[PDB]
Amino acid sequence: CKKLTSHQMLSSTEILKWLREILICRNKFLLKNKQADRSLLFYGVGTPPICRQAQTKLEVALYMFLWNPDTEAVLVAMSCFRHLCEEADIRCVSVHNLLPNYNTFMEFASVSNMMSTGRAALQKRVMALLRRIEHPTAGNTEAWEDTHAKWEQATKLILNYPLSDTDSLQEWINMTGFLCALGGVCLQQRSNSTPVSKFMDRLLSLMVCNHEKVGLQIRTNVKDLVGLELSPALYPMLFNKLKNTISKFFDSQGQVLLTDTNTQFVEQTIAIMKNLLDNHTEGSSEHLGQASIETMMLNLVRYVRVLGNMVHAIQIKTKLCQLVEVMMARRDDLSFCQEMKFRNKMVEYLTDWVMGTSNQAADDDVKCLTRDLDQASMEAVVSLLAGLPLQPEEG
Repeated sequence: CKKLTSHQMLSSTEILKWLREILICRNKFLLKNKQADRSLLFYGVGTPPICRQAQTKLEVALYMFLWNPDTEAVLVAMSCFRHLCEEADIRCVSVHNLLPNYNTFMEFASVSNMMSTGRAALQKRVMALLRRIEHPTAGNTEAWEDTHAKWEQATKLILNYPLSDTDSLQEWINMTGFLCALGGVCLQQRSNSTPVSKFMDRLLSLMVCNHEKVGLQIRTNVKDLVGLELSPALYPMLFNKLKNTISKFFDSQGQVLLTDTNTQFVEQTIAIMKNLLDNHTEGSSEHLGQASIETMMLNLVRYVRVLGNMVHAIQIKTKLCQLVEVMMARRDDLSFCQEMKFRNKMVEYLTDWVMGTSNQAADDDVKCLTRDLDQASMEAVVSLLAGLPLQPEEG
């Protein structure tokens, strides 16, 4: 396990296969002993017992394997998960008393049996299974932080160095999704026990990365991972961080600090929020209804006010209108302290958006973009006003 986590196994596929064989033989001998003598039990089942530490190294290395940028290793790791579940069952009546997340490991076997049409589908299935991992066992906690350390170190290498690293970029993209989907266990443990906070803090810096080495691909991958891959339990932290990130663009009087980086962050945040709300994650409702999207949406609207009339500004306004419609479609999922004033505010702010340059434009492209923006704004306004009583602010 130390050799494998060291990540110098040039023949890691065969090593994993033989490790599967060794685990199978270990479980077979354990079953033979248990049939011979029920109680092994006092040598690893209750310095801590050496068998417990060995199993911890086993699960840490197995969690590393799912992140390995290869393709055949995922099946090896899932078979090893199935064998670990089998040996946990043999040693034992609830099997969750030893491995609380045994359901996810059992689902790993069904995931492994089904044919994968490339690494991308297998990678997505691994992210989904990690999202399904609820109980924060010690193996996940050790593996997640250790994998994060490798991810953090490889993060600097791509950026700091000013090619052949396409494989490294793919591995880092896999690491991002791995940490996003498996990050829920660490945060849940920290709630009843932070490095989890620094994960998004580095992530927050990611969307505005401008590096000479294919920064556009990095931004696209980061946005896609943050949107689709992120676990539901990490939602409140994402909302809290994004609110304060957006709140730094306005002065004390409320003057917007208009900057290219600020606009890029705003348009990344809009795209990511649209992707997040559009996707119906399993159990996301019970977690999205804790933080509020009120202040951040309001600030984004205030910033988009001064976006101007350029093509980029029109596209940003259309995307924001689509986001407003999508968010309004899920009022039940979200929790609002004061929905009435919120909806009135956006209705009053969006009323100005419609019919902006429907006559003063001199080009069809300007006219087409204006018509698209007007249609999107009208759709958003119609969505807002369904059931919206009118109550003007203090007059």
